Amino acid sequence: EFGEEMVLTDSNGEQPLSAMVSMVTKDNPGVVTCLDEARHGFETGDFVSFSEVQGMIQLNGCQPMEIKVLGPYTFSICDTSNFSDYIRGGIVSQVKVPKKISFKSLPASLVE
Repeated sequence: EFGEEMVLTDSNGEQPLSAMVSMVTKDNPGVVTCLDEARHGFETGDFVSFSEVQGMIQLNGCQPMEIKVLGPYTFSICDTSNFSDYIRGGIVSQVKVPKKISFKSLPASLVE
């Protein structure tokens, strides 16, 4: 809230990777399924945030959380029961919490 506007563009070139949410399962650990195109780019132990989630609005209104990828399109999170009931929609995006200018083990290096 407003912080989105009042926040540093610290995300340098890196924009959050966003994915289409297929379904979210009200369970703990919570498990959700993403669209085949929903190439999330999320990493196990990575942090993500949600948007446009229906029913499970808690995610929309929740800070980013740690996630664990069960499969390529299936990931698991804290407790969906601590969110709400999933209706439809839902956009999920990874948020690698802001870092000080530093060298972190980058994701599989790009080949060109």
